[PDB]
Amino acid sequence: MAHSPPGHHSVTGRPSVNGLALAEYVIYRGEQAYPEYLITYQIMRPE
Amino acid sequence: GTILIDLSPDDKEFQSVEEEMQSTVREHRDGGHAGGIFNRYNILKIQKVCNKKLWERYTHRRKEVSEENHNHANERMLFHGSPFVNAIIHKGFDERHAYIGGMFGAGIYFAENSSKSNQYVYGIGGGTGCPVHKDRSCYICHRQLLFCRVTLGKSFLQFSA
Ligand SMILES: O=c1cc(-c2ccccc2)oc2ccc(F)cc12
Ligand SMILES: [Zn+2]
Repeated sequence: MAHSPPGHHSVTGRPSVNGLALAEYVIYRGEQAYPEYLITYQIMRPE
Repeated sequence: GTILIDLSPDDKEFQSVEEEMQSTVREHRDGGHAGGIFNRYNILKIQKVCNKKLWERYTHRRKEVSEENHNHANERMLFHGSPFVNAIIHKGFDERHAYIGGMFGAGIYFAENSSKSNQYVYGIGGGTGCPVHKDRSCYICHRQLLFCRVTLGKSFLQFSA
């Protein structure tokens, strides 16, 4: 796994073209996330 | 050591988690190629993931980050979709859950948009879709996402397309 840029603990990907996109994030240490909820679902076919 | 507790749909905690799921669906630039065509989900179940060891491992690292960033963990709740969700909930996140080819290098990626994480549930780019029908837009098969507590600390800001 790579490393955080020096002096940082994560990377934020800020959307710069798709005005409706929200942010995406990367961590480089597994201990920096806890899988708190398991959500089971189906996508729904639009009408 | 992991146990799954089911939340009742009547519980405010089920309801706030469902709302985050539903309200952060968006349209994607692939017109639904990777994750399918949908505006909303049918939530079938929401379970709380409980594991003392993985939790303590998370809070230990959280305190370290916090102490290197003026007592600010910069903690978020973010989605994660992965073929490896069963390994994750039992064994924790590790380098086997990393996206080697991701835009910001080899790490573990999370999304504010549930629909973005949905694109990775059957693999990178949606893989070959659901196991049963080979359909990236399957409306039948059950999918799973994780809603995760994530420590960002000082985050390097990448402006990007
Ligand atoms: O939830 C995600 C899972 C994954 C993922 C990638 C490779 C293997 C397993 C999961 O990639 C993402 C990329 C961007 C993003 F915003 C979210 C994700
Ligand atoms: Zn299917």
